[PDB]
Amino acid sequence: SVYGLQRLYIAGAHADATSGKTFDTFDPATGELLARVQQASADDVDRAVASAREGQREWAAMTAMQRSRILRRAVELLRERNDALAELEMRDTGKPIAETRAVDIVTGADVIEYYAGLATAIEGLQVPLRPESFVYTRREPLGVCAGIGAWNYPIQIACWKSAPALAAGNAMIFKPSEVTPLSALKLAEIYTEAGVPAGVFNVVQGDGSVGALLSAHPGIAKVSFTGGVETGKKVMSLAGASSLKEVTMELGGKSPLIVFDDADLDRAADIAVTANFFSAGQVCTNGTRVFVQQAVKDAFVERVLARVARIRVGKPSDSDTNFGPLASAAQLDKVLGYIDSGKAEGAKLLAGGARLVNDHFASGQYVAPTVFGDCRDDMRIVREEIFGPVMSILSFETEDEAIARANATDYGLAAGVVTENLSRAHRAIHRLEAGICWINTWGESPAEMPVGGYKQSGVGRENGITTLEHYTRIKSVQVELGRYQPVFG
Amino acid sequence: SVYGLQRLYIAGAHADATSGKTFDTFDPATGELLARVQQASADDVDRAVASAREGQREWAAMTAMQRSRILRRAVELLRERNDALAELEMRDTGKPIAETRAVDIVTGADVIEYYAGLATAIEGLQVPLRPESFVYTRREPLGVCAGIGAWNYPIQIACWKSAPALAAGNAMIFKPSEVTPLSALKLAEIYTEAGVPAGVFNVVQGDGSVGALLSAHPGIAKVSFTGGVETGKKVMSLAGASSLKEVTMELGGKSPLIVFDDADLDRAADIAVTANFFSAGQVCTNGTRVFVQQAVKDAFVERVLARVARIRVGKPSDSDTNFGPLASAAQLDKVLGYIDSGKAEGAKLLAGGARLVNDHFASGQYVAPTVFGDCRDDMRIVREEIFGPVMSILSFETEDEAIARANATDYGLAAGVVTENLSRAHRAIHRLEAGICWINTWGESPAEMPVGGYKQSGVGRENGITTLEHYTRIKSVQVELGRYQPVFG
Amino acid sequence: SVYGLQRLYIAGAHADATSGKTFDTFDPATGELLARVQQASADDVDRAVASAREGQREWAAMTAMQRSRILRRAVELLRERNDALAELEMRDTGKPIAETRAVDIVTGADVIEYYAGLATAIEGLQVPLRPESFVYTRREPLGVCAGIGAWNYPIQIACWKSAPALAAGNAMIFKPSEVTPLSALKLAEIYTEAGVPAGVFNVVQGDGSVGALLSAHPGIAKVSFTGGVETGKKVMSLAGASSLKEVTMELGGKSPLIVFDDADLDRAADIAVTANFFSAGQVCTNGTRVFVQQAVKDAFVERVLARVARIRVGKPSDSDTNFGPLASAAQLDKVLGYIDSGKAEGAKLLAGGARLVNDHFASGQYVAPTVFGDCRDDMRIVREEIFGPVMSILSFETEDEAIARANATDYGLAAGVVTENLSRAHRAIHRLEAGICWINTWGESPAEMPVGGYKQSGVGRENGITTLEHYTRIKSVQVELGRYQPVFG
Amino acid sequence: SVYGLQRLYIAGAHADATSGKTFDTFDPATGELLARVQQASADDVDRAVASAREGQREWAAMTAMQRSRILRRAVELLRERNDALAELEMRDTGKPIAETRAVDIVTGADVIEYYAGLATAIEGLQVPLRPESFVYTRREPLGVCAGIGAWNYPIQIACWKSAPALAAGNAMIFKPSEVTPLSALKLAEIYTEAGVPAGVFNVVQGDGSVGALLSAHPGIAKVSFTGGVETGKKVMSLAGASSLKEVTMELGGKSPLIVFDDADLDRAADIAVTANFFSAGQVCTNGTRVFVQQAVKDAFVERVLARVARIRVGKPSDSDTNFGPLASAAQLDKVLGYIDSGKAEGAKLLAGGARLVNDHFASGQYVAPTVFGDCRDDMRIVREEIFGPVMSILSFETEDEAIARANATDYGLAAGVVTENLSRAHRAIHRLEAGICWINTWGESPAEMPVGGYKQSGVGRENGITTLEHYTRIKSVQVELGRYQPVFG
Ligand code: NA
Ligand code: NA
Ligand code: NA
Ligand code: NA
Repeated sequence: SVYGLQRLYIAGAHADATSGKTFDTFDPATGELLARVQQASADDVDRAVASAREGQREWAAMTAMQRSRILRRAVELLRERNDALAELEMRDTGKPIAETRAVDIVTGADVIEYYAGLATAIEGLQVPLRPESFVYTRREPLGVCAGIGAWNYPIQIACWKSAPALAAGNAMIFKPSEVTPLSALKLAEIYTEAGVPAGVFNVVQGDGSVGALLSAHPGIAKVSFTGGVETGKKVMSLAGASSLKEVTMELGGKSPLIVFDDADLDRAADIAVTANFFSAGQVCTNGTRVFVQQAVKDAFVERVLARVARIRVGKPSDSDTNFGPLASAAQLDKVLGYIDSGKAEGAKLLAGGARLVNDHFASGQYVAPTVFGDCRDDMRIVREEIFGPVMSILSFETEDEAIARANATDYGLAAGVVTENLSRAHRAIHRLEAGICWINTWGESPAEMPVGGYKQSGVGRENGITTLEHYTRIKSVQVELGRYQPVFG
Repeated sequence: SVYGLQRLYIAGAHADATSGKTFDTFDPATGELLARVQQASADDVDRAVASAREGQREWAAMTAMQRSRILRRAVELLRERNDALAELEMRDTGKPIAETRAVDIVTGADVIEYYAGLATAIEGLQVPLRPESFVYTRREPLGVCAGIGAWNYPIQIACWKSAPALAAGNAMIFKPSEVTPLSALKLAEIYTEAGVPAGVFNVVQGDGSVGALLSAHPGIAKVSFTGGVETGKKVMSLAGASSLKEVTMELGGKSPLIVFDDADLDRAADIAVTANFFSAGQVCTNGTRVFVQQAVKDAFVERVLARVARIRVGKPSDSDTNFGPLASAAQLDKVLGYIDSGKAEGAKLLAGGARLVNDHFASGQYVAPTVFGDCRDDMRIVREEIFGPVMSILSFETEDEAIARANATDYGLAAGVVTENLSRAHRAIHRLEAGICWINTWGESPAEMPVGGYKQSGVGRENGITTLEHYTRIKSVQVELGRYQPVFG
Repeated sequence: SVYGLQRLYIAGAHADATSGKTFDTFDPATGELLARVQQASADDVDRAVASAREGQREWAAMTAMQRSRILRRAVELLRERNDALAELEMRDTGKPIAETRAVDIVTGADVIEYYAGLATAIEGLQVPLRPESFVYTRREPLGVCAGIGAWNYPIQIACWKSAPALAAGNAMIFKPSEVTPLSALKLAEIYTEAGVPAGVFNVVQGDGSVGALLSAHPGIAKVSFTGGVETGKKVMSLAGASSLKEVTMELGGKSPLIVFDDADLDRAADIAVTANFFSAGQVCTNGTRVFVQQAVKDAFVERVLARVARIRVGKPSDSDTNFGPLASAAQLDKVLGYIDSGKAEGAKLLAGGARLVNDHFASGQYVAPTVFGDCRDDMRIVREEIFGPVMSILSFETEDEAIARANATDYGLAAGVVTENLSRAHRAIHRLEAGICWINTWGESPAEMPVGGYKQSGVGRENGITTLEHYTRIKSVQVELGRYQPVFG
Repeated sequence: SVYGLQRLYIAGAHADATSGKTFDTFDPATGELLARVQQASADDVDRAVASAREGQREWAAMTAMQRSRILRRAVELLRERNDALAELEMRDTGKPIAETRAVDIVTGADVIEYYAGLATAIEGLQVPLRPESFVYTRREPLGVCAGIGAWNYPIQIACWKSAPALAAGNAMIFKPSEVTPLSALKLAEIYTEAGVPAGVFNVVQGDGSVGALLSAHPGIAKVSFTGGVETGKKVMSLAGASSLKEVTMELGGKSPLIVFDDADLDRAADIAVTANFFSAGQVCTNGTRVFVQQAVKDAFVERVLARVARIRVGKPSDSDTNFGPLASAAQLDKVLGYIDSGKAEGAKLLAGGARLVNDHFASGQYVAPTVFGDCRDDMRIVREEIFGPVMSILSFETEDEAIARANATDYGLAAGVVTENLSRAHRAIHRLEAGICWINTWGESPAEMPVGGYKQSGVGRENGITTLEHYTRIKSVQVELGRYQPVFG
């Protein structure tokens, strides 16, 4: 294989699993075997929890500034190793090197950097009740937290979940997607090199059954999961039924992008293209229902198709590429099935729509950037998250209509509008039922900005100050300075 | 029956159920039939949700100060009707009238009053990213929330769950315990009289199957449950598996009270007695493992037994009573079984230990205030929440020992210490794994103080500013004022 | 006189001064003597401070909710007495009854109501340093605060200064403007009737020399002053030189209103008219430099002049009036001098410009709503706050030009823009150097919104949560639980 | 001289003054001339302001994380250069090298480090008013701030004032004490080397007349001063009278240390010694009134005198020294005058009391660690800040007495108690009128802990999150999305 035998990371070192099982990860651009990975057993998860409990104690006994400095050093190492990590991530995911070099590690490190600086600002409250009694709260570490990653942003998700957990004094056991197991181990090495105590970031490997081992474990105080809605429901159910864990869920969406008749149409078309085809369409927040007001529909669609024809589909290892293969053959089968469904249900195929099989593309999982026009709300491609490069374009007449149809979904992750008008921009966004809202842009996710889903697109949030607060638990302390007045007298 | 036929409260009025089923509520002091209550059907819950969705829209369209004033009026009505509500609550629960007159409605109204004044202070954030772009958040209502009450504090729990929900602009569908269905309807009437729109506080009735209808309903954004750990696990699992609802769980405990050798022993004994026998021992936060340092053990136990002998066991309708019956025969059977278990496992019976059956007591569910000495950590009465008036007293030698044994539990609701020493008071409390901690007192739960469980004693919190914040969901809005830089160029 | 002999309010009652001096207040619409008012002596201010210190102790010893309820009752009394107070305020100020009935008491009570509900939410922090030591803060009352009011909003300013002071547990000694001494006494009566302890709101009377007695007094912890810039500088200097008091200053302005070429011009003209002639032009935040982009200048000026001709100038006691006299003859002389200055320096007189002297107007201090066109940045009427009904209209070519000229002032109180464009609205406001900024509106001052000046227009803020916080002082408490390590060993 | 000709630091380089004036700084241990320093003229201050305005614009245009990284680099350079800076600071101040090596730069860098990490967490608010209108605030830089340092902690004060100013996007012009002008220039060099733009930290030099130039300058938005009460009053008066600047004042104190009869007396004596003789008694927060309860008075005084006799008085360049000379001959004359006053007014001289003149001590400004017993509240040494190594010990009988006498002062900087009792520790501290309160310790000033004075000991605060917030000014923005309803219709 390219990268050899891979295993677990427990107690500050790589470690053999005890399952007797392995799984393979491939390069989806070529079919090359990247690595054979040992799968964690139930005993291994138990050992990862004992290791995390030990490391968490040492980590939490440090001052907040000592934790800050160690996380700041981890940032330095991620910045130094950006290009090496970006190549590994490109191989494992199939995403273009132009993306992994500029986004995945950069923004992963950005969030660790943000929380490293905030580690000193976790404060409880104090409030008097009367001269003789007052309350103060402590914001204590939860303890051992579990993170379960997705394959579309492997190391970035590892960074985003581990950063607030560690900055708040927790340990984290992280399980990457079995589709993309490699880069999370490099993050574990970097945390150790930066000075993170043994066990504070452990990595276990395997499929959803290993995820279930984490979600069910009685020694884990909180589980944070990123993935599909239906898997997230099983994770949350098990996390609650097993031991009443706290939970964060970052799930899929069918996010609406509303292009109004007073939108900058060049800006709108750029936005729609970014919102549908970045990372080969494999982004939870993608604006995959593109609502366009009738009077600008033709002019907008023309601009969209012109930009789509300029997408550079190619080998993800080529820095000129800005669109590569999907992450797996299962992904490809699903996306092509949706394209078949769209065609059969009468949507108009305006661009793409087929697997690329010429020359080197045959050895990979390549689906062309695809655009459907004249879509209807009752179509499968409009109702369901595809998680691939398929834009559905829908005409509308009025603002109330667009808002009603945008909201008529059980998803609620993101939403966005394009309009030059002050009143319309804010009033439309205020009525959209989504946790992540963009005006005249799309896709940026600053470390300061809490992100998460309404409805079935998630529970809780990531990033922002609030997420650091939610990696602590509140202890309320009432101090009685006066005489205790007997109740039974 | 005493109080007649009772039913549902939907859309601003009492309303018939459509199940064809009823259930009875009794006075546990006398066995008198209090009421026959119609049980909500699945259709009724659907109707309660449609009604709540309609009312929530009108409620949220008001200004925060308009909501504040209406909730302040509800407070006035609760204060005026304190004694009538207290009698009803005494009849339904069996708790002494001296408690329901002074605590249940008073502190229920206290929390509504607190949140009414804070309804105007729910603020998002704003943060710039660069001159051309900034983020602001909205804290929007969740929508329709569900509350599921327990029978030990029926109207107080209805107040504590509905107050932050309504103050944040939500509607709530509330289901009281089938053991104590009556007082929640009076709160619904008061909210309507105060000006709360139809559907903003609906009441449905029935057993845990009606609770499951709420927990599973796709139109409900959040479920808040108070009850036993094992039921809470089923609620949270269903709330997550059905539609990824937000959840709050306030569950049971086995909370430790640590009496140190430098405790004020009079104060410690008063505290231990309050912490074990208020509300006939039916309080989730009760300090039911009483750890006492060896050098003061004998002097402390003597003081405890002297106070226990002065408890006034009697009819709860008599204002001289400060200890009445348990809430049900099922409660009595369970508690007596635990007393049997304690005796068989070798704990020493120091007080009580038997059902009272003389004179009027035979018609009720009365168990004497019970104290066990010389207890061991491996005993059932020490390991498991009894939810009845049974104190377990445990000797210890050292501070580290007491803290280790106090923490060696899967419960984590409350904890407390009694000591005159500054350093010891805070350092011991900081090491105890509980969300609710008391120093030289017990049991007070100010509206300012967030309360909830560590470990399997809960998820999330009630009361405090934080709980108002957690009845909103965060919408992040990024405003791009500059040119959108194309990603696909 | 109309309202008779008036005096001081100290220790919960009206009280004679000991200066041997009085001053008269008149109705500026008629010249009628309203009242003869006893002026406080230095001994009286000393007595007001001793009285406030005593009342503050009782007030602060109450719970926050007890203070909340008493302030909520004060709100009820202000709402009930709205019309009686509005007539008194109209007589004393000359402002139209249509304003005092709808604005002055309503919004004064609004801010007391807001802070009454927030009185329970004043919280310190807690932060650990290490296992053996932690910090908590207390937010303690400042003690005795001084408020010095202006004559344009007498009772509203009394409400806005006293509300956060009292809600935070302080006492306040308030001195109204000698021009408008009457309504502050009614507020003192209402606070007493609502349950505020004696001395918690005292009223002293007189000119700026009595204000200086307050600013210099060593027993006063904070002074809050609203008035002109040059007086504010003397107040702040004396407040600091005497005893290092905390200070709030709400001073005058020359606030710019920028009407862009893509403004709704009807909206812009309505805004400009409100921003210049409400309260007969006597508002610190008025938009008295009206910048209009050249391409819409003529159309905008036409709309402005049409609205100005529809202003109903009349007796302020007539509810049909929406523009009455200025507050004093000194005001009139000053404003007419500015009109003379504008004419002499070459500004074009487009409306008004003269004293009204026909019929009843001769007995009052009436100056017509005045508009100058073709103004220049170097004109006196453009550079200096007039505090009267004089709009200066200035043409501009570019957005950078308007922003540069709007900012080229030592004032910095308010600013505003009118534009339909999303990007322009926010980017222009972000560059304007003012504390109070309005987009597509003007003049609303919600209780939630902190208001105050940049540059020489003020220090500190009023309203918003932040102002409640700034009526407390921070006490930091470090608790050492471990052994103190000797420094000298 | 030892360190040569020194001058100003403006626009990223050392720069000649234009006053034609210099002043000398000496080593107070030897009388050696350390440097001849050019004094800034009025033109130089004007130039420093123009330079700061230019640098502030570039600094504020960076992202918060870009500012964070540059300040983090400044921290690295301060840590690397700790020993070189410590020697310079020892030479200039006379404080022991054991102090400057371990405290001055360490804790100065600590606060820069703290604020560097928090630079990303400065957030405004957002609050809706109604569906059609909402408010958001911006926390904008003040602009150009002035810092005026004291000679007892020259570089630490430069760090503590410049850190929150720069982290919030301001520039600062700093003037060190003319007694200790050297180390502030090294900080300016370090900021430049770390990447701080030219003009963002400028240094001007001279006596109080140069301080007055800063306090009066119309281009400076805020002045922060640390020094004596009487100078602080003049600074605040001029800062307000000139242009209504915001102000922070950290002034002197006469802080009480209360040793109760249940204090750990070893701990109390260590604390009292630290609280009186660190930095040769030249600390604003020193506990210079030591109240001791009568029953432990003799035992406590014995312990104090035993520790005082073990103080190592010596050359500050010797690392074995922990007590050196005072900072100047003016300091020495003043302190000796107070010792004379204490003796004449009848206080009992228990230790020290004289200038050391043997051997090398004759060439320095050495006063022995001095202790007075049997002091009275009416003595000059008890009433007035000495700012030298003179402890006044006062007996008391009751807790109320100690608290009353501790509070009977116009100072209010710090206070502290020593007691093993939980109730007494908190209840006594809650009643003491001081901003900085210590329980069973003294002198630690964590970056998290806001510090400042009550009464005439200061205005505003330093350190803590609150101080970062107070280096911004609030801009409130109301966005009207609906139709503007005409007021004049
Ligand atoms: Na792979
Ligand atoms: Na019942
Ligand atoms: Na008047
Ligand atoms: Na010197």
